[PDB]
Parts: sequence; C-alpha cells; structure tokens
Amino acid sequence: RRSKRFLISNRTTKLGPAKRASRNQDVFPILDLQELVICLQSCDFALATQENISRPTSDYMVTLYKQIIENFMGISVESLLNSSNQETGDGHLQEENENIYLDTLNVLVLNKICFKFFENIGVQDFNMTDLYKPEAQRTQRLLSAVVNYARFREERMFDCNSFILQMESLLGQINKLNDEIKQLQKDFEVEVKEIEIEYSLLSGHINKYMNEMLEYMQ
Amino acid sequence: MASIDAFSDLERRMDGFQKDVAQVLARQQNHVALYERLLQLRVLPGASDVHDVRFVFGDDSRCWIEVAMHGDHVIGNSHPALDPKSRATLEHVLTVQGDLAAFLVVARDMLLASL
Amino acid sequence: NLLDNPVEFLKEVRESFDIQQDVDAMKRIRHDLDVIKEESEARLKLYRSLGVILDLENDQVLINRKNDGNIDILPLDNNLSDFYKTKYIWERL
Amino acid sequence: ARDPRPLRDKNFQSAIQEEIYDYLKKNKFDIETNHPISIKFLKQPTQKGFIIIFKWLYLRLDPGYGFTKSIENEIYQILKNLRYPFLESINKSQISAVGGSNWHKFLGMLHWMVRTNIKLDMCLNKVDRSLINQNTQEITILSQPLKTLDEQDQRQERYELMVEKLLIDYFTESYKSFLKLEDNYEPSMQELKLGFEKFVHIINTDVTSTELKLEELKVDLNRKRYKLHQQVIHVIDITSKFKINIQSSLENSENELGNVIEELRNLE
Ligand code: NI
Repeated sequence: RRSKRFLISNRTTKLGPAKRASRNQDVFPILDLQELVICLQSCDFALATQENISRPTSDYMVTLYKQIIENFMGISVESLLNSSNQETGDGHLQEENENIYLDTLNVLVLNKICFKFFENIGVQDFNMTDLYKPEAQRTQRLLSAVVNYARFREERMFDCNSFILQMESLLGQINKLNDEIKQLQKDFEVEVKEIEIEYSLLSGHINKYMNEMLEYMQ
Repeated sequence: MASIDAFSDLERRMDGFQKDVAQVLARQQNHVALYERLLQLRVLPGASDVHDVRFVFGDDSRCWIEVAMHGDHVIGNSHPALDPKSRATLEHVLTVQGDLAAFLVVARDMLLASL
Repeated sequence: NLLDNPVEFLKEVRESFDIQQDVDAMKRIRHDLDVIKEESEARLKLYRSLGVILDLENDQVLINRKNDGNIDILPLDNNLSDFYKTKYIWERL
Repeated sequence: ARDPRPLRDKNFQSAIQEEIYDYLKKNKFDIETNHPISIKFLKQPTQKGFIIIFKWLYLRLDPGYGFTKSIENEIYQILKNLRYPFLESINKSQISAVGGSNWHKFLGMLHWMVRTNIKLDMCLNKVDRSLINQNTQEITILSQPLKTLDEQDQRQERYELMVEKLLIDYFTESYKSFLKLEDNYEPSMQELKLGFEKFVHIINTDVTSTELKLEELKVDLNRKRYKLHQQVIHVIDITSKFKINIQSSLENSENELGNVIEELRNLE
C-alpha cells in the first residue's frame, strides 16, 4: 500500500487542522504531554506509554525516530545502510580496516537523515545525542514539530487525490494489457490440448481397426 | 500420448495395411476354371449316374467320354462311336497301372478323329 | 479461413470409422474361400493326377514327366495365344 | 582489546600526521577556525590546539551538535556515541592532558576521525544515488519485455515509488512555505505537475511497448492456429481416403469370389 495511503477525502479526518503560532519562539505550537500522544495512536505510529516519552529512553527514541523517517520521508533505514556501505570493487580498501568504520558510518548516516528531515520541518539543531541520550524537554519540542507537519499533510493530501487516481488509471491500463496477453496464450494452449486429445483418440481407433482386421487376414 | 506430429507413423502403418490387404486379396484366383481353359477338358456328371465322371473335349463339346471310378475303371458311353478295337485298347491302357492321363491322351485322339 | 469446430470434426471422423463392417466383410471373404476349396477339391485332385500342376504365384504351369524326371514350365504372358497353351501341355505327357 | 595499529612507530606517526595535515589544509581548516595548522604542531600539540581540531572534525560529522565550554568532559561521551572501537585503550584521565606520553593514542583518533570524515562523504554520496536511481533508469528497465510475473509486479512498485516521492516533495516544499508565513503553495504545486508529467511519459512508453507485444502475440497465435487447423484437415482427408480404399478392395474381392463360386456351380 504505497501512494494509496495518501489518498483520503473523508476517510480518516483523525488529525486536527494545522495550527501555527507567531508568538512562541518556535513557529510550532508546542504540544503538551497529552495532546502529543493522541495523534501517535491515531497516527500510524505505535506508542508504549505516554510516560515513556515523558522519560525518553535511548532505545525507544531510536525506534520511534526510525519509524518517523520511514513514514514521512518514505525511505527504508535498513535499505539505505546496505547501499551506504556497498562492497566496492576497488583494490585499495582493506576488509580488516573496513570492519572499524562499518559501525561508525551507519550511525552517522542515520544522523544526517534525521538532521535533514528535522531541518526541513523547522529544527536546524539535531545532535547525535538527540537519539542516544534523549531529553524529556527536547523531545517534546522535536515531537511537536513532526505532528504539525502531520496536520499540514492531511490538509494538502486533498490536492493530491488527482495525481494518485490518475496513477491508478495508468497502472490499471498496463495490468489490463498484460492480463490480455496471458489470457490469449492460455486460451490457445487449451485449444491445442482439446485437439490433441481427439487426435489421440483417432490414432487408437485406426490402430485398433488394423489390428482386428490383421487377425482375420494373414 | 499421441501427438499430431507423430502422424507419419500412423501413415506408415496405413500404407503397410493398405498393401497387405491388396496382396492377400489377390492370391487364390480360380484353379478349376484355369485348368478347363488350359487343358480344354471339363469334368461333369455322366447324365446316367451322378457319380459317373464325364470328360468333355473341345470348346464345342461335341466329343465326350465317360468312365466309372468305383472298382476297376470301365469305359462308359461316348458321343463319337468307337470301334470295339478302339474301346478294348482304351480299357487296355486302364488295364495296366499307368495313369489316367495316358487313357485321356488316347481317348482325345480317337474321339476327335471319329468326329 | 479456419475450421469452425476442429475438435468436433475429428470426433465425427472417428465415429464414422466402422470396424465391424469391414471385419464382417473379412469373414464373408474367408467363408467364400472355404466354399471354393470344398467345391473344387474333387476336380483339382483329378486335374493334378493328370501330370499338370498350377503355380499361380509365378504365373507358370508345371508339367512333369515321371519317367524322365525333368519338368517343363509354361510361363504365361499377355501375348500368348490360347491354342499355343493347350497344344503344348497336351500330348507332351 | 588494544589498538592493532603501530601507534608508537615513528614512521607510522609521520604518515598519519601527513594525512591529517593534508586534510586540514585541503578543507581550509585554518581559514574557518582562524588557527594555523602545521606538521610541526601535529607532533607536539597543545591542549587548546587539540580541542580546535577535535571540534572541527566532529562538527563535519555531526553539524547540529552543541559544544559546551567544558569540551574535555564531552569527548568520552562523543566517542561512545561514535562507536569508537578503541575506547577501552583510552583512559578518561588522559583527555585532560593529551600532550603527554599517551599522545599516540589521541593522534590515532584524530587520524581515525580524518578517515571517517572522508569515508562519510563518499557514503553519503552513494545514498544520494540510491534516493535518485529509482527515477533515473526510467523506461530503460521497464520497457524490456517481462520475463515472469514478479518483474511485472516489481515494475508496478517502481511506478508507485515514483508517485510517492513526488507527493513527499510537494509536502516538504509546501510546509517550508507554510513555516515562512505564506499560505500560498502554488510554486510547490507547479513542481509537482512538472514531475507528474514525466511519470505519464514513462507510463505511456510502456503502454505502447506492451501494445506492440500484444499485437505481435495475436499475429503469432493466428499463424500457430492456422498450421494446427491445416494439420487437422490433412489427418481427416488421409483417414477418409484410407477407409475408402480398404472398403473398395473388400467389395471387389466379395464380387470376384462370388462369381467364382457361381462358375463352379453353373458348370454342371
Ligand atoms: Ni501426410
């Protein structure tokens, strides 16, 4: 289900309207503890407890940040790490030296993706400690920014229903032609077997005719 | 299974069965009719006894003789009148063991000449 | 351009391929040969005792002299007169 | 464990100091930090100069990081977060005084960060290729005739990925305009329309390519069906001729034998 999740008119309406406050230092309306978890349950993510974000652990925040990247940005964290350290055919690198930098660069790639995404939504200061040493107050500011991007996305997804539906029409045309190609080959293949069965019956009948007549003669 | 591409094998068997039927159905022919055309001699009843064989010579069937097969073969009636000397010599051929064909050679020569 | 029902046409050919009709016809032919042998054995035994034997497989006539031991063969062709055939076999034995 | 590298070798120290000096000079370390760098300084460094090099190298790896004025207390936690494989061989007390006899342990870390900074730039460039390649091969991969059903289903997933990327780019640009107090997401929509046009052109090429394969299959199947039907008519005619020939031969023998029997009986 890709690009089909983005097609909604009155299907969900589970998110409030996008709000902006020119008052507070951050352009986002800083959500409190209760209003931040009412989405993440209706929103596609999963939450253990509202207290687990009030005291964010290092392992839970990395899991929650990986799911956020895989949803809003539409990229796989595991697939990008495999492509970030692809086995290069150059004869200069060493496999013993490569084992040292595999763990370091994999964590640095996850940082750049989270830093770029938070930079676009309006947070230009994303550290490596934001995941492996979470803070209760700093997470609330980071999570209040991604939910406002979620409310804004629901209002904009109405303008994108035109493109998604036209993609289904074009994809349906190719699938229809390929189904006709398989249907034409299956119909002819059945036509051959029916004739081969009747011919095999005629060969047995003619051979039986000669065998019975060969007994009375000769 | 049988495929249409294997029709040549059934075609080959049909040719063999087609030739075997023609060869078998042209063997016997007729032997008695051929014997009557070659030797110009017919074996018919004697008009007096149904077991008496009558030998007919020629296509016109004017000359014929009759003999009896039971016991010693005695000469019977004949359309061309035969003198007693010719009749005794014909039975003298049958008196000796010899063969029936030797009697028929003398019989055909005397009956056709007496015509 | 093509066959309207090729599967049915092959079934019609099989259903019209009568086997018992020709098998019964082979019985009548074998019966007629048995009638010919029975009704002609008496004459053929008399003809064979005359010294003339027919060999229709080679289209030849066999005339054997019992005293000389030599056998004369008369082959038949579509150019020999019937008077030639009857004069050679007769008076030869 | 312990560092497998010969950190105390004088020849190895001259090589790593050259790699460090070249990377700092090539990337304009002295211009940004207003601190001159030299090979002589790398052999006998100072505590203030080491912090400048450590902060400069880590800022290129984690740009958003906020450094406190007590930089010595954060080096151990940074190395732990960076997954430094040689953290056990480095003592926490040596961080306050790196210019002593244990400088080779810290000089190897500076070379480890120099290598990591160079390797990260190449690793991030390969990620940019993966996030772009799915819209780069375009019709070349898709126009080829499908070999199985999985490749056709994989072709559909590539099309759905192209549309999903276009929508996310629209949401990203529209929110950035929304943050700047605009509420007019027209230039973001125009970029979406231009990107969607190329997707239609790619699909239309696959539609035309598949329409040709559909017509080529029809002509090929009509030829195959014509040959099969021709073979069927041949079997039917040969069978009929063979049946009549045997039946006619049976009627001839029955009439020829029937006359022979009549000849044997009439001749009486
Ligand atoms: Ni043929």
